[PDB]
Amino acid sequence: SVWKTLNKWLPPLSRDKDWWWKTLGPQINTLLTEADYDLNERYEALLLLYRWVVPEMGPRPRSSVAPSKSFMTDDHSPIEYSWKWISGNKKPEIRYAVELVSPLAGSKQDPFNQIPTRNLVYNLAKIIPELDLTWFEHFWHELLGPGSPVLTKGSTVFAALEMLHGHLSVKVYFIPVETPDFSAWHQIKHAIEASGCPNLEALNHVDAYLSSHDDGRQLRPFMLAIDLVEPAASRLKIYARSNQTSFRFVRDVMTIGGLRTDLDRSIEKFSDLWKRALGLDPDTPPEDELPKVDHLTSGAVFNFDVAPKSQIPEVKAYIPVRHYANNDLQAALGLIGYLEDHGHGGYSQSYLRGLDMLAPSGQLDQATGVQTYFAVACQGEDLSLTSYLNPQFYAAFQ
Ligand SMILES: N[C@@H](Cc1c[nH]c2ccccc12)C(=O)O
Repeated sequence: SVWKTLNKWLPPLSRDKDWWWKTLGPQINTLLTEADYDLNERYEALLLLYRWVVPEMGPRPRSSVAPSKSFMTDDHSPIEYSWKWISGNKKPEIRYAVELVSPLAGSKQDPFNQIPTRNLVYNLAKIIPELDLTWFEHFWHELLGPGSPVLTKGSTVFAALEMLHGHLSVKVYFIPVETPDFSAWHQIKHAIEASGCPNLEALNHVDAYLSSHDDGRQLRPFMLAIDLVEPAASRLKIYARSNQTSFRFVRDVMTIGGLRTDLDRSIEKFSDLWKRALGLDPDTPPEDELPKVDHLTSGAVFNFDVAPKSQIPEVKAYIPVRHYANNDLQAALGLIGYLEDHGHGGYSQSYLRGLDMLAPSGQLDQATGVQTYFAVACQGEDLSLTSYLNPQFYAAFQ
């Protein structure tokens, strides 16, 4: 094991850091091994983890009570893994989002725990010269800076590392603090308009859908995600959540009220996957809402990519497995069955072994929580799928 080797020879850590090292290290190493990453990339990922992530994770879990109300996951685990299924039975892409913490979190010097993420981004920029920080600083000052603004989701920023087989990408997520006169969408839209975009036609499409369309008026934007590459090549993901959960609503959102055409085949496959992943009756009417779940992150959630060189925005929908499925094994078998039916499930067993590694001992088939979302994007006539995973440090405290 790469982690066993590194842990054997790297200098020992303090109690808290060692706990994070011996927990996150094996988890990341297992996910990367099952996805067939070469050895050097596993060493690199664990060396980065040991040097720049583990020291900034704060005190180790000691109970089921979390030290913060982090918006990363429902149980406030500050780590979320993701497993992107690549078509053609190619190797999956492993990514992980992290919200680092410091003792200053909550104080006047850092009331919303932003400094650790900024430090991580600059540290990564030192080692990765291809990283561009122009949009990082622009959106940082616009959304979280001294000029920005009561109501908070539990976090305001976090970062993600994407191991794209041979190179590393970094993403940054901003969760604006809302005030009675400055909602999250107002701040995000103003920041994008002030970012120097060549064409803002897709942003206007998203704005018109959100403001005027009956279904689009039911969505509440809350988060913005950018890529730390050249701004012409970076995506602009605008996340929005709604209380409605019927697939008729989900479908209308995927098409942005009919703006996007030629998606009938993809949406049919989406409908099948939605029902299988959630364990719904095959004849469930698309106009029926899902049974009510009352939670901060319940309902249907999406993101709109308003990227340049594309006048029509793209939509990714997230199937909230943790809130509406029966149990993790059932949702996993539905996803894997869909993949098998379309000849895209070469890494299904590897994925199941990863779930077994991540799951709290004896809970896959009786509870939810491990798989947070199944992300679905429509690519022509096929689906692009991603599994998001919560290690559940506190809800499953061992
Ligand atoms: N945990 C928050 C933010 C978040 C993390 N990963 C996500 C993936 C998709 C949508 C939102 C999220 C939520 O569920 O909303």
